[PDB]
This record gives sequence, C-alpha cells and structure tokens, in this order.
Amino acid sequence: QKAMITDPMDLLRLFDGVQDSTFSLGTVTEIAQKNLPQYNKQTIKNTIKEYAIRSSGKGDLPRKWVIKDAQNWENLRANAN
Repeated sequence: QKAMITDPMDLLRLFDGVQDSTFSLGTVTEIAQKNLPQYNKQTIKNTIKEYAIRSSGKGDLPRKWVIKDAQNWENLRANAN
C-alpha cells in the first residue's frame, strides 16, 4: 500500500502538468506540489511513477513524460462532467 493521489480533480491537475514535461522526475514533482500543496512529495512521486513514463529520446524529441493509459485519463476527464 503506497500512498497516492486519489481525488480525480487533483489527478487531472497533476496530469496537465506531467504530460509533455521534459524535466526530471525531481523537478516534475516540485512543480506538481506547488499546484497541489496538501500532498507530500513522496506521494506525488508515487503517483507519477504509477501513471506516467519518461520516454528515451532517440535524439528527438527529448525525454518527455506521458500518461500511459490515455483511456483512463479520458474517464477522469469525464467524471469532471
């Protein structure tokens, strides 16, 4: 049981800031915590490691993050009506 973000609206706010970010995990966390100050970095990190993945740029484009399950993401966008 590793602690994660579960509020959908919070997950959405996380995703819109992880998706396409080229920054390291560290920086990508720090930035997320600003937008989600209630959580502790480890939880954010845990959440990122869960839903996202850092590409390995074959040159282009550089290493960016993507949410692995575009489906699920769309459901969370739908739960927001």
